[PDB]
Amino acid sequence: LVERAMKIDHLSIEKLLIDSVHARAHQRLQELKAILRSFNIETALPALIVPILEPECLHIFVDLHSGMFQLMLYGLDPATLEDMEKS
Amino acid sequence: GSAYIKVSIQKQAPDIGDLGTVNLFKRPLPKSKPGSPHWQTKLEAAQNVLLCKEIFAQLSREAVQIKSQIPHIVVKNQIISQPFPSLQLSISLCHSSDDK
Repeated sequence: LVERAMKIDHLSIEKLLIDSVHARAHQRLQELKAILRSFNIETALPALIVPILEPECLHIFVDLHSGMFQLMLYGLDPATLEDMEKS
Repeated sequence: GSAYIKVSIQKQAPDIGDLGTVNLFKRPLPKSKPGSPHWQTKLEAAQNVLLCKEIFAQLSREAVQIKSQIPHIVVKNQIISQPFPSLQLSISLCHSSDDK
């Protein structure tokens, strides 16, 4: 957690930015995982992962440049998950 | 200088740095022993590297692009992306001029 991969400056401007946004995105992902676990999951390196069944589907990631973290469940029903995204 | 375009579909990679992009042996390429104007070779190489600069500048415009159904991280010279959790991305480029 010591400014992961960008603790030292003087490498590149973008480095500190990506470091900060990645740390904060992981923080928000862990926060989401917290409420998910309190209801009744795991995570990964880029973003979090949440299952829907008990066997693959329902992957959710984060926008490294802005809010409104996107998500895409392999399958059908387009232009409808966008409402979930907004919510 | 000189440039090189290369794509690698590996497994995955974190935000780390190692012996990745082309080393001191920058872009091994044809010696071009057949007789041709050397100045013209330098000129076409410059045209090529400017084309690489332009295509990379265009490709960089992806963070402000449509961020839907394809989340992806992007930094200088690295555009590593995960369309499916099987393949890899981040076509790269180098400058084969800093080697006496």
